[PDB]
Amino acid sequence: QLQSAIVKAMYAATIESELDTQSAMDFILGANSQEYAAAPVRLGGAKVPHLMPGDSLNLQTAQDTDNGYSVFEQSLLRYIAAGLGVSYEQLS
Amino acid sequence: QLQSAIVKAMYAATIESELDTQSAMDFILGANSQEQYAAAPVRLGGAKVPHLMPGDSLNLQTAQDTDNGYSVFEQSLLRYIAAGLGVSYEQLS
Amino acid sequence: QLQSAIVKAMYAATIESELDTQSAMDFILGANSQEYAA
Amino acid sequence: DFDNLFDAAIARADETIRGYMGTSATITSGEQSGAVIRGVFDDPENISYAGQGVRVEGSSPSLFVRTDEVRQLRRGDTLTIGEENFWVDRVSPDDGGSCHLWLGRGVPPAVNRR
Amino acid sequence: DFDNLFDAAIARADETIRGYMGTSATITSGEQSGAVIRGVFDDPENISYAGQGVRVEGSSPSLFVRTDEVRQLRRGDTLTIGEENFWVDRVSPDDGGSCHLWLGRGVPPAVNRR
Amino acid sequence: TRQEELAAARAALHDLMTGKRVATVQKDGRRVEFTATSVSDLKKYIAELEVQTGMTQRRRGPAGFYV
Amino acid sequence: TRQEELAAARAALHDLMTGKRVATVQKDGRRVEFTATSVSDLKKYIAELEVQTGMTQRRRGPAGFYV
Amino acid sequence: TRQEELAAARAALHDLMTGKRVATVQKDGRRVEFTATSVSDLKKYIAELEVQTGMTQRRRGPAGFYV
Amino acid sequence: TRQEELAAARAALHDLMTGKRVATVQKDGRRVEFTATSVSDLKKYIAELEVQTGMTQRRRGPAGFYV
Amino acid sequence: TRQEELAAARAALHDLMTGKRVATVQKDGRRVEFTATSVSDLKKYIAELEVQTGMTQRRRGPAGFYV
Amino acid sequence: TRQEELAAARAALHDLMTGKRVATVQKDGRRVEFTATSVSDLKKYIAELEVQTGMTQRRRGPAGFYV
Amino acid sequence: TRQEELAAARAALHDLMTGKRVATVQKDGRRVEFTATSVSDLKKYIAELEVQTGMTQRRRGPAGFYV
Amino acid sequence: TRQEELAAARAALHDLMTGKRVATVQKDGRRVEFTATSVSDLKKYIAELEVQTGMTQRRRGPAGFYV
Amino acid sequence: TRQEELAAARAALHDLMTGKRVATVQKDGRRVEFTATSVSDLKKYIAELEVQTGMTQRRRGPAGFYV
Amino acid sequence: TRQEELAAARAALHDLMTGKRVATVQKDGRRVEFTATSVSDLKKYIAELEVQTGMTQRRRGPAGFYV
Amino acid sequence: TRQEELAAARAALHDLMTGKRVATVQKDGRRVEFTATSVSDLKKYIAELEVQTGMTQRRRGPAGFYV
Amino acid sequence: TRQEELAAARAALHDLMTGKRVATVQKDGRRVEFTATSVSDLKKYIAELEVQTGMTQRRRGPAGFYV
Repeated sequence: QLQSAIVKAMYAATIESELDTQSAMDFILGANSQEYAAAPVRLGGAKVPHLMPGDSLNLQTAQDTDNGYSVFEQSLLRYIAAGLGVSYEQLS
Repeated sequence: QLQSAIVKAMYAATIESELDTQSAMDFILGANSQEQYAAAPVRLGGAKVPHLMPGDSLNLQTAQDTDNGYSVFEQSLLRYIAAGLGVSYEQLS
Repeated sequence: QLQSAIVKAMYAATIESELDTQSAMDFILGANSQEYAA
Repeated sequence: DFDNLFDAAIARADETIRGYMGTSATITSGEQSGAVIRGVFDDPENISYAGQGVRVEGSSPSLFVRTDEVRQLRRGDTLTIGEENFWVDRVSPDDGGSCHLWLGRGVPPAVNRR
Repeated sequence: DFDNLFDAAIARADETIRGYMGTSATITSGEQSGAVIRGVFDDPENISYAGQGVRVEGSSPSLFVRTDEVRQLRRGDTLTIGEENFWVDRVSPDDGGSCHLWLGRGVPPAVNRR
Repeated sequence: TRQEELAAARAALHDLMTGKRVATVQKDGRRVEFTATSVSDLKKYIAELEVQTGMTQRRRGPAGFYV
Repeated sequence: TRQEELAAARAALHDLMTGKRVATVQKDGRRVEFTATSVSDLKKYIAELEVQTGMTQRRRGPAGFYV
Repeated sequence: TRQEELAAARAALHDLMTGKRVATVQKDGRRVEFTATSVSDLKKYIAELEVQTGMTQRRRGPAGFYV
Repeated sequence: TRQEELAAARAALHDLMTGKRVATVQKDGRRVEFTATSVSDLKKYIAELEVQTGMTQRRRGPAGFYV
Repeated sequence: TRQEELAAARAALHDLMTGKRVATVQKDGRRVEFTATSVSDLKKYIAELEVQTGMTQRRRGPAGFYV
Repeated sequence: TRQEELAAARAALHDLMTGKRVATVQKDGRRVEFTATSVSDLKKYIAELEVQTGMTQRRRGPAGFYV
Repeated sequence: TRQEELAAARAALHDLMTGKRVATVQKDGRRVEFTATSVSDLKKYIAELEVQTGMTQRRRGPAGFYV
Repeated sequence: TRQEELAAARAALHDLMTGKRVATVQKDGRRVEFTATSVSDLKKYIAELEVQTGMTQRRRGPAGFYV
Repeated sequence: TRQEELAAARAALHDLMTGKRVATVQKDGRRVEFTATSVSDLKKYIAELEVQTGMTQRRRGPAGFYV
Repeated sequence: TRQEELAAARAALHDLMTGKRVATVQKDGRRVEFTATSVSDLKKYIAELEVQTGMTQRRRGPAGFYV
Repeated sequence: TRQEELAAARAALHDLMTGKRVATVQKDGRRVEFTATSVSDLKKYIAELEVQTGMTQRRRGPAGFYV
Repeated sequence: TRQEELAAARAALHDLMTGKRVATVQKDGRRVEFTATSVSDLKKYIAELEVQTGMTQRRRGPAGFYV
């Protein structure tokens, strides 16, 4: 679950464009191509890009990282504490 | 998660047009009037309403909840961690 | 987040019309064209 | 120019078809002398029997040039389709934007006018 | 290759129909001698009556050959459609990408030219 | 030559609008059929190509608000 | 030449409405057909170049309110 | 050999828009038919191979924001 | 010329209504076809163009409500 | 001349309903076809110009409610 | 004369149901194609045109519930 | 004449289902087609006139429920 | 020989784009029609076939983010 | 005349199923068209007309459960 | 007579699958076309008419579970 | 004989895939059109009749999971 | 004998892609057409019998993740 949350959070946006990816990131995600590692981008203020028809920037909505996993944990360590004989609140 | 929150809120809106970027951002957002690339900044004045012709559209991303759920997952992980370290959960967190 | 909030709240509404923009705001958003800045 | 609103369309169509299917042609002799035109060439087959049996296979070439260039072509002068040498025999009247050009082959036969 | 924009398409179509509809004709005699062409052959049926009743029913074969490989074919030489022996009678003029080969049957009759 | 095909496209819009956009023309034996486009995309093409031309103002920058 | 543009557009609208817009003609050897435009686009076209030309006011601004 | 490619594609766009893109031709036996592309994809192709070639800036980066 | 044109439009609407809106007419070799509109668009055209002329009203300012 | 208009429209409705609305008629070398209106709009037209004329009531106003 | 077209429309309904509603009749050189209507509209036509006629009871005023 | 009407409708249903509902006939210059009705409408019509006629019960009313 | 059909398909894409993709060609009873494909599929074909061949870099691995 | 009617219907179902349901049949000048029905409706016709006739049981009264 | 029914239906299925189901056949002046059924309905026909035969089982009851 | 139509259907699938699935064949005066299926259902038929044939393993029982 | 099947299918894909897949041929009485398959199924077929054959790896399995 930890790794899945990491992965789902480590993919925020997607760019789709006809033209080259370097120029696509230049014209959409700011880019610093004036200066492999693809291209880094400064984290400045809010940026609104202009895109020609056929391109799109999609913000991935991801998914809740704890969709009931906490309650499942509650039940599981309840069973564990039953097994070991110590109180559940002490163990968890 | 913090970087994802950074960049999900970074791109507030997008503009859809077949014109030049300078002209499109001038006619839809504004500014220009340069004294003498980096595109163009926009003055954050009052509320402004633009005008469009068919083929153009300004759409602002709703993004997603920054903490869609993170605090409870981190809560459980920190509970486990405090159990490991032998310190009370509340003291550690 | 502050910049995104101000930007998102700063655009309010939009209008679309193939008609001339000056007359478009004249005939929709009240305007004062009868009496650069727009 | 055409006071019809339809001959403009037919002229555009004639230009398009001549450009899309036609071939170049270099007229020689006549008042035009060295000049180049474009027309859709074709060569239908035709047979005749001059008696109990005489098979004379031949062709009846056509070019379909536009009428503006074909003016003052008369009939004596000749023409080359690339390498092949034909000679105009009959010129069809204007059909609205062009006219078929009837071609012979080889040297035109004499003049026999007077 | 051609000032055509169209004859290229008709040549591609000609190759397509030859491949999809045709037979591997093999030629003997003539300047071409041993050679192979892909020509679509048909045998329409024709009957003459002559006198009172002298029905001489026969066929008039054709091949629809491409002009480039069949130049200087002449007329006196023979041909073989697989296991059957024919002989060309006349060659139609090129329509743009090919021509119809008119075929006889059996030995060509003499030459009778001098 | 932006003026030339600008005027050409404007005239094309006009005569397509009323009645004169010829679709197919056929004299006996010789026929052609020019393709046809919608009017909306033609209008967008006209707009973008005139704004690209150095012709006069046709757009304004959003709209301010004041009390 | 905007005024006669308006006049021709109004005409073509009138002929299209009743019966008098011709889609095609045929003359036993010569036929033509014109692309037919929808009525809605023609009405927007006429309205746009009607408001764009120098003819008088037709539509005013937004409606106020008072008690 | 992209510049003349740009010129040819732009010209084809222009003929398509006004009246001059031919779909079929025919002369009493010899006829050809051309597949007709739409307008949207053709403008996308124009933009793509225009930015790809040595053509200068046409679209810049995202818009900044300041108070 | 608006009154008689309105009368002609009304007559055309009735003619389309019953049976008489001719679509295509053909003789030996000679034929034409007139483009056909819907009935709703012609109806609203009759409506607001009759409204725009000075003939007697058919609309009233919303409605009141009293106890 | 509204009454004969009502009569003609009601007739045309009746012929359209059963079998007697001719979409097209063709003698050798001379054919015509009329645009076929639907039936729902025909009934709406019937009702509209039926109530508009001076003939008697056909529909009344809302409906009361009492205990 | 309500009985007349009542019977005519009922007979036409049955005729269209079984096999016999002619839509196109063609002698050599003389073709006539009548228009066609969906069955539901004809059934309605029957319904209201007979209820308007002084035909017998065929409807009832809702339905009461009692214990 | 309900009984033979029902008989004819049942027969027409039978021919429609298997193979014997003729859409059109043509004798070298003498052609005629009939409008085709969907099977659903035909069964609705046959059921309606079947229960309308005086023949016996086919469908009964609701359904009881006893423990 | 990947560069060969890479160039061939690029030329085919351009040829379809402007005007020249022949669909059907006919001459005096010798007619051949070629099937046509949408431009999008041809574009994707160009894409991954030029990726498969040793053609230069045109894609980068996502994009980093840094303050 | 019911059992053999069912037999004919079943034969027609199989006939349409394999390949042999004739749609149209044409001789020189003489041709007729038989309308076609979807297989589903023919199947339902077979099913409930078989149920209606005295053919043996093929339906069971729901289904009960027991531990 | 259902085993040969199985054989005929399966052979028709195979023929339609590969290439060998004839939609229509035309000798000079004599042509007939057959209504073409789909694939899915034919497979349901196959299944329904093979289960009703005495040939061995092909499908079995529901599957249970056990730890 | 399952291998026989297995091979036949596989060959037919490949044949249709490349270019050579004949749809209609017409000599002068003698034409015939074979009905055409989709490709998906052909694949399902291939798979089902292959597994029914005692051909080797191609499907495995789900998939286990071990830490 | 899958390798040449791969080669033929890949070829046919190429000809369909650029310009050279034939749908109809005709020789003034000797004509024949082939069914056309969509490009998506072509690439699916290519991929399926490409991975199934003995040629090398083209696609690997999942994707690991590490810090």
